[PDB]
Amino acid sequence: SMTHYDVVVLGAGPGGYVAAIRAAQLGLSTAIVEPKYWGGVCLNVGCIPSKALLRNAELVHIFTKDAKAFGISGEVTFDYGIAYDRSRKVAEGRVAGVHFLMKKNKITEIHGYGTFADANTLLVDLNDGGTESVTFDNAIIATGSSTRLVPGTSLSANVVTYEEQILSRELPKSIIIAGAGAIGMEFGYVLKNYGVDVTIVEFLPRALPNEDADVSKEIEKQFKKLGVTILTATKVESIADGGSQVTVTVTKDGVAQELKAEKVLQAIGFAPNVEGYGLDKAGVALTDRKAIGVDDYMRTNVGHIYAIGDVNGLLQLAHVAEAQGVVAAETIAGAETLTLGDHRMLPRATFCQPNVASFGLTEQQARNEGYDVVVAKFPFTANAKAHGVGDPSGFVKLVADAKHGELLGGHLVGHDVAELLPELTLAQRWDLTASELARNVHTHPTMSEALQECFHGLVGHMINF
Amino acid sequence: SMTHYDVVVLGAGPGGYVAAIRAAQLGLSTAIVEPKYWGGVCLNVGCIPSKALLRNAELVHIFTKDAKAFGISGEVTFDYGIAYDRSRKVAEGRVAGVHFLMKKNKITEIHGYGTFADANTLLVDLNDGGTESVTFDNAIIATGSSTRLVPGTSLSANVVTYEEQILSRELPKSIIIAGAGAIGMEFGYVLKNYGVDVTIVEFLPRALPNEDADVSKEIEKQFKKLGVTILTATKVESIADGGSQVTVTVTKDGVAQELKAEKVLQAIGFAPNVEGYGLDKAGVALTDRKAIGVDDYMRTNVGHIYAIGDVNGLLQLAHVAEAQGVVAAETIAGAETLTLGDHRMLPRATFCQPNVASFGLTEQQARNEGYDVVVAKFPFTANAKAHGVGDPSGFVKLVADAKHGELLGGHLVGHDVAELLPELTLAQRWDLTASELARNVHTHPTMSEALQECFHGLVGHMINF
Ligand SMILES: Cc1cc2nc3c(=O)[nH]c(=O)nc-3n(C[C@H](O)[C@H](O)[C@H](O)COP(=O)(O)OP(=O)(O)OC[C@H]3O[C@@H](n4cnc5c(N)ncnc54)[C@H](O)[C@@H]3O)c2cc1C
Ligand SMILES: Cc1cc2nc3c(=O)[nH]c(=O)nc-3n(C[C@H](O)[C@H](O)[C@H](O)COP(=O)(O)OP(=O)(O)OC[C@H]3O[C@@H](n4cnc5c(N)ncnc54)[C@H](O)[C@@H]3O)c2cc1C
Ligand SMILES: COc1ccc(NC(=O)CN(C)S(=O)(=O)c2cc(Br)cnc2N)cc1
Ligand SMILES: COc1ccc(NC(=O)CN(C)S(=O)(=O)c2cc(Br)cnc2N)cc1
Repeated sequence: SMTHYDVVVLGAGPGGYVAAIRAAQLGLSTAIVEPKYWGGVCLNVGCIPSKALLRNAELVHIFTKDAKAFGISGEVTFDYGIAYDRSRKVAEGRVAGVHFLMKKNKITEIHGYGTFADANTLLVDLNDGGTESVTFDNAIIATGSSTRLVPGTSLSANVVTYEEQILSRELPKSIIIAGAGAIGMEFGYVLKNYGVDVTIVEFLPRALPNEDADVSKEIEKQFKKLGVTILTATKVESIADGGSQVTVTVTKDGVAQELKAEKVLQAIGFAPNVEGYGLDKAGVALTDRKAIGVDDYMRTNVGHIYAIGDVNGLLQLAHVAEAQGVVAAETIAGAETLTLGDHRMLPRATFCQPNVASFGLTEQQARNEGYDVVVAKFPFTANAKAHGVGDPSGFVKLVADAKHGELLGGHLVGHDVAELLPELTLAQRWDLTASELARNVHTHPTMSEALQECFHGLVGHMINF
Repeated sequence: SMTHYDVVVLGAGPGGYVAAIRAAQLGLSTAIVEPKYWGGVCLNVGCIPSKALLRNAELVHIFTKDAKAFGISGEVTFDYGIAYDRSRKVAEGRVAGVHFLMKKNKITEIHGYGTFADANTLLVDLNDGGTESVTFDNAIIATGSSTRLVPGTSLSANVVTYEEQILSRELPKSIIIAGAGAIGMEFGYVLKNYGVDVTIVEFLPRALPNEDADVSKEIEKQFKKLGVTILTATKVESIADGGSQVTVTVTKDGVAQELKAEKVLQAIGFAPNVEGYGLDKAGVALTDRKAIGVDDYMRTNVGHIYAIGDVNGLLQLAHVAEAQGVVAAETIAGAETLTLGDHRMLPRATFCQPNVASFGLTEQQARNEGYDVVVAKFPFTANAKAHGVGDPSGFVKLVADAKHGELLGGHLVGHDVAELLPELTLAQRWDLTASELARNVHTHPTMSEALQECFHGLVGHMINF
């Protein structure tokens, strides 16, 4: 078969399927090509099921640590197999949801793997073995990324990516997680709570090393108290799968040590999917770090080909991929659009308990860049609902420029603080300062009141602390 | 014993103690008079302990009724006695915090009950037995409110207000609650989850009658499945306490009906405390509904006397009282401030599960007032986080004026949606439109994403529904 579309989308993750919806809304005939995962990594083996598992693990944590406090009597047991099953039900529901949205928007689904032949044509190897050719006026590449392996190591039966681990109904006795980013922590949290022995190795001197140092310290303390072992400033040298166990050679301070465990999880980063589908034929240029290069409108060096989501390596998160997809489709149609701006300002979160949530500049980053830095910090031990909820740990930390009280960054750790970010990002985007923000009344009692107190701290004096 | 202060606050609830802090920060020498409740109703027997109890009740529901879904096994029971005990610790902890804040801000605590003798003099019956006269330049009345009883009814052994009820360690077999406001629904939710059979009697034809109609219906549906009986359009006309049971005569037109239970809770509302402390001798005028009259700066008819919090009847919530206290103290100091404005725009929430949270106008209010009304509604069944957490019910409903996309109201029901209001009220308070709100990128996966979907809905079309 041969057909022509205004827009063809490569990949059906949050980037692609949203970009496709948006193009269809703006009146463009749209097709979307995907061989495996509708809803991409996020809906099938990423954000969606993992958040279901973390919820289960939180309930375990609540019991095994706070049963006495909440007046719980009983020997209560938690089957991981049921946590697993529920994670699959939840993923399956949303994937079906994607299909509903494609149909609602009259978007043509093409089930196969797509490869550029020219800058205007796409060769698709269909899953049933056949072929079809799609010619397009515009293409939106949303092919995502794949796991980056520790150099010189490989995958095997007991050395896995997020993908094999998140799909395991059965659980290992012990695991070593390479990398202490968002995904490494979240997996560490779920597995430990469910009885697995967990060791996490990070090369940089901090867990969650992109976060504010005050946040890294807080989350490390919580994990050590949970019983997870975190090795920082430590380099994975080699990984040996001996069947009955995995042997991980590790160096710190010029001292090699061996760590053993049943399994090893590789979670040190994600490399953009860029090879094997004809970017060269299309004339699309890569960056130094082998991501697809793009301007502020997600346009590649080829005027009519766009690149959105993890494949551009700018900030590998689903909400980013969604927003870039919307940018790309509006630019194609000629519709009114706004670029995302500096991606450092975009919000980010980790969903273990305590939650981690942030946007913009850390305290130290702000000082290093020449700002007149003001900082306000409010511990959740001074918040009424945090005590009411049983988790007074953590804090809200804002950093601003003193001249006008403009927000440069927000850094939160505590119970479900991921939900508290939008007031901040809204303020940052539309130039609302601490002084305007301090005049927004917050409902009592919520965790959100800690935001109000920080706003006050920036302009002068906190009340409740 | 004589003494003098620039400002004397009467009452130490949220309104009083925050007013005193803000006054201290502004250089004014400050005293605060309170005989029983430091932190007032809110911290001692109101918001704070009740939120702890609701947390406990939430966990009861999950560990019993949702046990199988979460793979929870074993025989498990919850002791309400421990839920009570924890609520008391949480309360005393916050009450302690109030004393520290007084001490930090150099506020003089007067322990006793104050009565006005004139417009500039206050007589205090001290708890230690003595007395002392206090003279002042500015007074801030923050004397709170008291439960209003169903007309022609009486408190007794088995007919209580929130105060006796929340301080009970043991539970009754049955209870009838008069009033389907926030306090009634919250006691309804706690007690039902702990196995009490609960009946709620509301005179108006809806539960939570001040919310949007869609919200009232949804929460009624939720309470029904919980096993709470709600009787709407129903007038309580007599309560007879037989010692071993209580007889409630009820009228759902045009017929009388008898309801029986071990206890009855009166929760139909609150009347400002304006009697027995010399308001007449200071020349402080009362409104029609017997609240203390005030202007937009909380000034009474006596220029140097202010009334904040529940005593002015404007909106009986803790965050409102705090906010008014700041306005009062700031106006007194000759400091910059901003009046709260139309109190309908202030946020409010009910903290059962699912939460109810709202601000501004209901849809039908906006239509009646001649707005060109746009309404966008997003259900949480289409939200990833909601499924992952195990509570996909409820929705987010926004209403706006079609001219510029200005928000008029927001109305949320669902898991912990109280935390989602800040973005919305900041937008309304600074005239940010739906178009600008739609560009604020929300972290995935969060309940907060439901907001972003609604913003897009107000602008044109939603993506994920
Ligand atoms: C365990 C885990 C947890 C995560 N949790 C979160 C979280 O909580 N919050 C968050 O924001 N992010 C989270 N992420 C990240 C998130 O998964 C990604 O940001 C997101 O999936 C990116 O969307 P995408 O469309 O850009 O790429 P993808 O989601 O990977 O979708 C890309 C798709 O393109 C397809 N494709 C590739 N090549 C071709 C081709 N030649 N032809 C056709 N199709 C092709 C692939 O099959 C794939 O389905 C998590 C990731 C993992 C691994
Ligand atoms: C069960 C329950 C749950 C609630 N939950 C919430 C909630 O979740 N969120 C929310 O926002 N609100 C909630 N409220 C309402 C909230 O408690 C009140 O709005 C708030 O306490 C008002 O603060 P206030 O300072 O204005 O008055 P108060 O809190 O009542 O404090 C007033 C104080 O003044 C003192 N006083 C009175 N007369 C004198 C005098 N002559 N001399 C000296 N002192 C005097 C009293 O002793 C009292 O301590 C709840 C109320 C109840 C009953
Ligand atoms: C009426 O039928 C339906 C079926 C499905 C939907 N919508 C969805 O399922 C919705 N997404 C698929 S989603 O998984 O929740 C999601 C994914 C991402 Br990435 C961002 N936001 C959402 N809401 C709406 C309506
Ligand atoms: C150093 O010791 C402390 C500990 C805690 C505090 N602050 C508090 O306890 C704080 N309030 C008493 S509170 O109950 O939480 C509260 C009540 C109201 Br009304 C609004 N906001 C808050 N935070 C101060 C000092």
